[PDB]
Amino acid sequence: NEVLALLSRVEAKGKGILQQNQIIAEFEALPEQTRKKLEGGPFFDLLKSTQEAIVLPPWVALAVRPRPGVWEYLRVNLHALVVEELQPAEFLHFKEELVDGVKNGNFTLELDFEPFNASIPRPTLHKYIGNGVDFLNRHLSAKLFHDKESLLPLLKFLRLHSHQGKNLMLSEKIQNLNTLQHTLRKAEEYLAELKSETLYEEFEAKFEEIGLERGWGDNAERVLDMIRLLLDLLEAPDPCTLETFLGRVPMVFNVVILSPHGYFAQDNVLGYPDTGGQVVYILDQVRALEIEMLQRIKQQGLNIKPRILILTRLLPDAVGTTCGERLERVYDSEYCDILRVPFRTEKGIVRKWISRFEVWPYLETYTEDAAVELSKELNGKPDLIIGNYSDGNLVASLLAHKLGVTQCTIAHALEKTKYPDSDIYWKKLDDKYHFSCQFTADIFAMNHTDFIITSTFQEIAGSKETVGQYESHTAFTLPGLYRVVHGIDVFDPKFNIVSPGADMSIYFPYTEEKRRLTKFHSEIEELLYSDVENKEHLCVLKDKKKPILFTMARLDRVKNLSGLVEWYGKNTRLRELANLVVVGGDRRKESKDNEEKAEMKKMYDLIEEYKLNGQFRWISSQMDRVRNGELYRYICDTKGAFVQPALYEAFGLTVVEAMTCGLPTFATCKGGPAEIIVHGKSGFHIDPYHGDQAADTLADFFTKCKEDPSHWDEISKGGLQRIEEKYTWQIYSQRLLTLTGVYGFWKHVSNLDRLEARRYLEMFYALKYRPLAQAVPLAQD
Amino acid sequence: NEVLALLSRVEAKGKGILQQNQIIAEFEALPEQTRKKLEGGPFFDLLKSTQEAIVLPPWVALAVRPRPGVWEYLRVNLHALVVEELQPAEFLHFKEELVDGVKNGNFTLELDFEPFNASIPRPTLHKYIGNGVDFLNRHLSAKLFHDKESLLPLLKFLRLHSHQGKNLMLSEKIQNLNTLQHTLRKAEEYLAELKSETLYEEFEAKFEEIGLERGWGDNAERVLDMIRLLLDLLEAPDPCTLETFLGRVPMVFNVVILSPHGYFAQDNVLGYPDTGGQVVYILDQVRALEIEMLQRIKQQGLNIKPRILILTRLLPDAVGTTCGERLERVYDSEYCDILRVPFRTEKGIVRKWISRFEVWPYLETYTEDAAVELSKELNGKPDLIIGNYSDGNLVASLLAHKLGVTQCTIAHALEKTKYPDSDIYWKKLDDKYHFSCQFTADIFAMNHTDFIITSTFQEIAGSKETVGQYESHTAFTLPGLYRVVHGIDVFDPKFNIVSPGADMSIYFPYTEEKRRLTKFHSEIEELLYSDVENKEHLCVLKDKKKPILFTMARLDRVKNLSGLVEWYGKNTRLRELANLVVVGGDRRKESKDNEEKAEMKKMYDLIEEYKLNGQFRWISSQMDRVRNGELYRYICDTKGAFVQPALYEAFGLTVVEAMTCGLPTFATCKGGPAEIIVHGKSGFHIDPYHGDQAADTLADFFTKCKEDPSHWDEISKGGLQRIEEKYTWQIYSQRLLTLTGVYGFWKHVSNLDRLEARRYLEMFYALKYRPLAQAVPLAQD
Ligand SMILES: O=c1ccn([C@@H]2O[C@H](COP(=O)(O)OP(=O)(O)O)[C@@H](O)[C@H]2O)c(=O)[nH]1
Ligand SMILES: O=c1ccn([C@@H]2O[C@H](COP(=O)(O)OP(=O)(O)O)[C@@H](O)[C@H]2O)c(=O)[nH]1
Ligand SMILES: OC[C@H]1O[C@](O)(CO)[C@@H](O)[C@@H]1O
Ligand SMILES: OC[C@H]1O[C@](O)(CO)[C@@H](O)[C@@H]1O
Ligand SMILES: [K+]
Ligand SMILES: [K+]
Repeated sequence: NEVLALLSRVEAKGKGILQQNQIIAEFEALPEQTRKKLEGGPFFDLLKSTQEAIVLPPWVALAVRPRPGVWEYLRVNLHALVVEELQPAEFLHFKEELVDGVKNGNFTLELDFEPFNASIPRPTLHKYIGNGVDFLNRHLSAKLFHDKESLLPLLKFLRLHSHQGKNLMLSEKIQNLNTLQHTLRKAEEYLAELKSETLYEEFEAKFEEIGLERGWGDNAERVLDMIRLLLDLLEAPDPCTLETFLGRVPMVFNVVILSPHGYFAQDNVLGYPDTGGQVVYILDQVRALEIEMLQRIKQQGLNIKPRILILTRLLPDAVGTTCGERLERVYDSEYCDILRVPFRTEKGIVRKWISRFEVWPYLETYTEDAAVELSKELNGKPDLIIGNYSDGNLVASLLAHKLGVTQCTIAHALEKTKYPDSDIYWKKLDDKYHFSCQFTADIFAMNHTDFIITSTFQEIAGSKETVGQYESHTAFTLPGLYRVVHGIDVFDPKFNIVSPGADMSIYFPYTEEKRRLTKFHSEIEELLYSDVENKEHLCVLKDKKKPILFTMARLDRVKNLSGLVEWYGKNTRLRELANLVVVGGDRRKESKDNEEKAEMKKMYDLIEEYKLNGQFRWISSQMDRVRNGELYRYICDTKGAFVQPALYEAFGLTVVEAMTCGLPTFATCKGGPAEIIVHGKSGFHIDPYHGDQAADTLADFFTKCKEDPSHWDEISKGGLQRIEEKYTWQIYSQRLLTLTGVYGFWKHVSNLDRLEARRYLEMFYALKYRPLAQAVPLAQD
Repeated sequence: NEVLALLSRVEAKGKGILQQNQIIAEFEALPEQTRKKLEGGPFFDLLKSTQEAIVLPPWVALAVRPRPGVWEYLRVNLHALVVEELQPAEFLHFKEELVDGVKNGNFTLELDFEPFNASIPRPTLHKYIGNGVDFLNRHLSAKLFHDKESLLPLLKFLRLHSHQGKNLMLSEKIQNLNTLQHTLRKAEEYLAELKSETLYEEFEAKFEEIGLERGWGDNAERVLDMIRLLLDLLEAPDPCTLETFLGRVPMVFNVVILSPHGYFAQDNVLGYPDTGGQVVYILDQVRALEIEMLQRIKQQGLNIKPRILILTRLLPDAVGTTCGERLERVYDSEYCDILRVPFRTEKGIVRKWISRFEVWPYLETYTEDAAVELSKELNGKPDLIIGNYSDGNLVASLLAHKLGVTQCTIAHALEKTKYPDSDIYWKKLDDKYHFSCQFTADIFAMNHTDFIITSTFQEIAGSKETVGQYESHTAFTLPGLYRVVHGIDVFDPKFNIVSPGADMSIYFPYTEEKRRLTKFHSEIEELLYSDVENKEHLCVLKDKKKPILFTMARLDRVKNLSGLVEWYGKNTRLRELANLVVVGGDRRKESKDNEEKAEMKKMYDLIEEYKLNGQFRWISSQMDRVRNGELYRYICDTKGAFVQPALYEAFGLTVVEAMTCGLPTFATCKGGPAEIIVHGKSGFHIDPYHGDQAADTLADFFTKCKEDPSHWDEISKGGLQRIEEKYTWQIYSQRLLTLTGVYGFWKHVSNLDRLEARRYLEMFYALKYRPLAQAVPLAQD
């Protein structure tokens, strides 16, 4: 095909010196090409997998991705027959040259985390992505099988295990596998005799004699299965046994959760800058976590009272909010509190809200302050530390290091994918977004943590056609700063997919009448349909009978609300069928946020340009989740739909909330919602990059729904069952806890290999992050 | 006996907050202590081995050193019986409180190389320090024994191995151990029948066909020993065989040696600032090396022409010298050239000489520039790269990385031992000396290199009583910068002692009349005994018939010549017995160097203070080694002595020079000269810290020599033998080449494990050295 293949690069040439993405790629090349396309041979086809290609003079470089998590880079001659296979670094060189004009100084930093991971083998099966604990178990199960030097670690573990000055599992009486083996067998013979429901307290005395401390279970039956479980790990370890035992051992009692940025609170917040899905997730998480812990604790026959602290910034000048108080009990829980610590410098505490992009210079000092405070509140040290987002993961990493605690991170979003080419173009973005800091923190926490939780597969490995969020951090470069050769690997056994949900008593199907909160209908109707225009709501709905196209979200550039508004403004077919109600931004107060401010000015203009008055209602931030639920269900009444038009959406809780209430959802294909929604079944995908087709798809739906109302009900059911299956909080907590067990034990076995990695990070943090963070200007009060 | 320990303890407090070296440690407390000492026993015996004590009001910190390379740190209450065991970091914590007032920032950097060096096991025996290649051999020999995965590296090594386009050893025809085991078997059988003296050209045809390329030997006898060796490695590897095979394989053809600082030349230099032994060491070295390479290349049946390039700086404005010319042929060699590259910045070439303490900002660009130039001179890339000193090892590490070459380093001195407490006190020393740059380069190069060469065992592990030059780098801290927890380990298998010598054509026994160069006797006599005072010589020797107490060196603080002069001045008994002749500094010109200037003023005042005219002759730098040779022998004629009063001397070539000419020698006891000399047998040690005692020691020797002139001869003959035994250039080259063979191969077996350390080291150059090096103010023409 030397004729045909020439013809492609040919088209590529004129395109000039620039970034070739996939769409921006052959979508130009192939579809602008004649019947000569005829490419169903290898060249077009296998290289339909080109993720991006670097356009320069006689060479063009391109990154290819046959399968998720598998990359190969190539350099093909602009005019020539030659293709030479590039190394990751060589490829990244191109990107550097394209911006600065030259590559990075030869001796300028190159991060390679590859050699530091080598402890466990790396699974190559797509199946094991986001499944690592499964993999880790098979590795431990196999390494444990008849190996002395291997088993000791497990015995040392149970012997050292204690909480608040009480011994658990094995006592000091057991010095070796022989006594342990002998004692367990000795215990088993005894217990197999007793009535199943016999309380531990009965056989406690004897158990203390032979070296068994509390926590095996609350009764004979339970203690029995457990002793039988461990005896088995000593004898013939299998992965399922190993997990079950480790997950059962009472461990997690105290938990520390990190969420520094935003206005973190239970009221009067949601919709403010940086306040949103993260805050929601965390409050649901702790409540779900606390129920599971009280249980595991009670089943294991212990009386410890758990504690969960959520750490965040104390903001003294936020008014209307509880953000200025140090300690706050979380709704519907006994043991979960929000702990607030202030940011400070040499000159004293900093009062004013700071954007999440600007917090960096404060975090290290924050970390120390937090350690002191959370130490005051906890009886015992943290049994698990979970970081959230970047600041959260950064701080949680420093703390876990400092307190030697099992650490888990949860990204909630990765900015590198929200802001396209923000890595290569970072320099000009930097005075505003400080991405050099963020990406640094992101890499550091990502490799520092023990395990990683994600809400979907796509967060990790993306899909067959497109690349996942974490995966996009495998190899990248920030020209002038440093180059990341292997930053992360999609196959890492630390990745674990644990899907969240929507609080089921906030969000239920709109069709359950007795449950509908009808006291909210008066206000909901003023909200939507009233003729008043003010800071709460702008414009007016001229027609109250139409279905409502609805969206609710934080207002910023990536949420792309102004985009939706344009698509709708322009589409008369859609405008005639539905009213557009957009909730975003708080216009009650002058916005302090750059993007929100910008985004708001667009909304105003679009109102004027498309003469949107009468079909459009623009609603400020809706902060009560409880009424929020009813809002969703109310839209169902009108037979409307939810739309999520983000340019990228990391997960999309609102998409999960809508589906739970029975509201048919059209959500962006870029990011998490691609995995949540099964197209034509659980909802529909739209592409924010083709807005007019999104608008038309919506129109198609309402049109079909008009002629056949069963169509609406179909998707509503599809959505409801799709949540029932994938997204709920019941499985979450347990999975999370089991993980703490397996990854905690793993710490001790894998201990000494992570020493090298522990220094690389320590040094990366110190020599790279700190100086960058310090560079970021301080806020002035 | 807590009444006693508390005695010495409170004895120590009176000193206050500060450092105490063993000098002071047992000096002040203990025998300067009241006879209540009566110690012996425990707590004296072992803790007389205390190396340093950090004194903070409630506590004292103790670095304890039972055996070379073995360290224990202890905190003990200034008042109390309490003695706790500090881990190294904890002890480093102390020193930091002593200076900054607080310990280093919690998240401030700890350099730890230990976890990276875990690749090979650690020898614990005193006998392997500086013997590392011996240990590596037995390790490789075992790992190699019936290991397919182990043997393959060797086959690959031999297969890929080539030079200048020509294939060596194995050809591509041998892909596996069986084929090779088979080919070698045919080969031995064939050659076995042949006449030993048969040339390789005869069987060259036969060999090529079975896959055997050149380099096994010049004739059949040599080739047969060689093929047998390999057969034996594949069958039953032993260390001695391994060493012999690897040492013998032709490898080193192009050698590159880095020495950027100083005025490096063959004439009109020695004695200038920064120009000294390192220049002598190298010139002597390369000449020996070339001779050996020529030999080896021939024995293996090769026609390759070697090249040895000494990279150093090109100095356009040094007049009276050749420093301004790019390429210079080394005296009395066919293949060794000095290659000069200029320092430069954006503004163009930097003309002026820069002190070795200031070259840091220019080193990276130098590396880039050098790579190009040497690549223009060398035919084929460098086979071995040898760094010298700090700038030299720094640059040589960058090149080695860049071009993929076996690297060796030679320190020639380590500033941290020469400038005591410069690590802990660095910040105040930095504007002047920039030790925050140099200590960084040292740590880096020292861990980056493949193998390290030293001139003595003291350079590495010191003695029973005192710490070594490298060993002092194991644990230290630069408060406010970083903290090296494990920075080096004297048992590290990379250490190899290979002792240098004096050019035997330049320096020989003064008793060989035939050889004495008499045509210099006129100059020498004007130089010593002349009536004239000028830039060339100061004061006057009133009596030409006395013995001369001679010394020669660069003029700087540590060389401590102003002290020798003072000791001499105070001592009337010594002044009567001998004339003091000191060579140092060049007064022909205004002086650019700080210490040299400082040191000259001291010299002047001293001459006036002690009325040194008539006893003392202060001569300027003597830059022609050949006449220097005679001058030594002339001092022998007067029946005098050589004295080396350094506060610290890393090695001391002039000591070896003096001894070799048969001039009895008194050398400092702090440094290499401690090992070079056997007190009373090959010369005498003097303590630069007690000079009044040193002057008296000299007085004694000169007195004894009057009553019994044969005393002199005894030491002279003594020193001579000591040299013919321990220090000469014959074995040096042979050993260097063998180490290059083994470590070269060793790097392929160990390549994978070193990968982490590779990255950690890269990150350190990039985020620590680079920034520091840029902070150094540029030379401005
Ligand atoms: O004015 C608002 C804006 C957002 N939310 C809630 O904030 C979350 C938005 O999270 P999502 O994951 O959808 O987007 P994110 O904020 O995480 O980027 C959802 O629970 C919304 O219901 C809200 O209650 N009121
Ligand atoms: O005025 C001088 C001073 C020194 N040297 C030579 O320089 C070297 C000094 O080497 P050494 O190791 O003793 O001291 P270094 O300068 O290396 O620290 C010796 O060869 C000396 O003979 C010299 O030729 N003329
Ligand atoms: O990136 C999305 C943003 O919204 C949040 O979910 C906060 O509610 C955070 O993850 C981040 O500030
Ligand atoms: O500290 C020793 C100094 O003298 C030299 O030997 C002469 O080049 C170098 O090693 C260094 O400048
Ligand atoms: K226990
Ligand atoms: K070869």
